[PDB]
Amino acid sequence: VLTQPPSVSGSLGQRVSITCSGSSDNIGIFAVGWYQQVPGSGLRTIIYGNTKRPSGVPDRFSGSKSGNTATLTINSLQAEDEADYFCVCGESKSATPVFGGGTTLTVLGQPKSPPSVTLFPPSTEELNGNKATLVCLISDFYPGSVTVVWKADGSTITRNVETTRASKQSNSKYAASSYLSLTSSDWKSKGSYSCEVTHEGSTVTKTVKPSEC
Amino acid sequence: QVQLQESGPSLVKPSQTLSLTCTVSGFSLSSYSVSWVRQAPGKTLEWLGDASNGGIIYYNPALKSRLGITRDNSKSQVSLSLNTITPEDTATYYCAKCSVGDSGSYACTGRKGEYVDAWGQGLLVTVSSASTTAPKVYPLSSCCSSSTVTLGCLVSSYMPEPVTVTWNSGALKSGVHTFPAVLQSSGLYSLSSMVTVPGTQTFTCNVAHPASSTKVDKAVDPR
Repeated sequence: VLTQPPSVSGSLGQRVSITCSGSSDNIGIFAVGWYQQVPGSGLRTIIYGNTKRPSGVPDRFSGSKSGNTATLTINSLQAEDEADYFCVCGESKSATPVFGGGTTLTVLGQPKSPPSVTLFPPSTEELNGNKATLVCLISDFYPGSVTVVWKADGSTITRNVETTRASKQSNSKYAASSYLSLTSSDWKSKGSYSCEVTHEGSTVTKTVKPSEC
Repeated sequence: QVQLQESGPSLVKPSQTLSLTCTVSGFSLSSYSVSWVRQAPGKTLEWLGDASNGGIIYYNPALKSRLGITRDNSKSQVSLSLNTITPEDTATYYCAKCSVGDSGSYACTGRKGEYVDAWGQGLLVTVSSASTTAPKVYPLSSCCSSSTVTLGCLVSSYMPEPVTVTWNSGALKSGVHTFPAVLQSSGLYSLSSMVTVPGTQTFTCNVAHPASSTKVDKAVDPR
C-alpha cells in the first residue's frame, strides 16, 4: 500500500498538491495514476503513466514523480475540484495494482468551525437488556473531517467502535457519529468513558461516568 | 457516450454468492478489457480482476479462490461472482473500461499495459445475515452540565434503511438533529436523533420504519 495524507485544504484560484509515497518496488519502478472521486459520485481517471491526462481532463491537473514518491498538482483550484484523490501504482512482487488510501481535498468556502460533541450514556431500558451503547454525536464542523478516540479510565478503546463518515448538514457544515457497543457489565466495570473528537489539531472531549448515570 | 452500469442484489447474506453484471454502452465491449474494483465503506480501493479483450481473466490472487469473472460479448456484459462472503465484502462495486494501447499503466490488468479510462456508476452491496427487523428505540439524556438539556432517541438495530424521526408528532422542529445511520457488526443499522431545548414540556420521538410497517413513539424524560 501507498501512503497519502488523509486530507488537505486549498483556496480558490490557487495551487494544492497531493503526494503519494511508497517504495522502490512500486513507485520507483512503475507508473502511477490518479483517480478523482467527487462526493457522492463516481471515480474519474485524472492521470495515467505518471504525467499523462486522458482527453477531457483540464490541464490545471498535472502529475509528477521523484524517487519513491508521486504527486498530483492542481492549479487554479475551482470548487468542482473538491474530491477524494487516490493514487494507483504497479507492484513488482504482487500481481494486483496497489492504491493509496485517498486524500480528501477541501476548497475553503466558509469559515472553519470546530465540532460540537454530545455524548450519551446507555439508557436504563437498554441496560435492562444487558446491553450498553454509548452514543457520540458530532456536529457543525468545517472542514468535514474529524478523528474520534474513545477512552475508558484513560486507555484507548478500539473494539466495538463504529464511526460514520462525515456527512453534509443542511447548513453546509458537517456531522458524524460514533457508537461504542458494550455489555452492561463492561459499562459498569470502568470509572469513566470519553469521546475525544479532534479537528485541525484541536480536540473536543466529552465524558460520562457510570457512577453518576 | 461511454457508459458502464453495475447491477445485482444490494443486500446479500454471508456464505452466499454475490453475483453482479456490468452492462456497457457507447463502445464495442469485445474491443476492450473491463476490470472490477471495489471500495469498502471507509477504506481504499481493492482491485478484483480483469476480463481482458484477449480472453484472459486476471484475478487478485488474495481472492482468486473466491472470484469468478466472465465476459459475454454478444450481450455487452461482463460478470463477477464472489462466493463464501462475509461482512468484510460490504463495498461499492465498480466495473471499469480500460484503454486500448501500451501505456506504462498497471491499473487495468495486473501487468504493464493499459489504464482505466471510464468508470461504472458503482453498486453498493451490503453483506449482512439479518432479515427485515424493526428497531428498538431507547431514550437518550445527559443526566450525568449547562442549563439547556440535550435529549435524544437511539433507534437501535433495524433492517433495512430507512427510518424517519420526528419529535412531538412534528410540532417540535427547531433544535432537532437526526444523524445518518451506522451499520454495526451485528449486521443491523442504528441511528440517533438529538434535540437541544432551553416547565411541563414533554418530548416524544416518533420513529417510522416502513419496511417492517412499524411506528414507535418513545417518551424521553428531560431530568
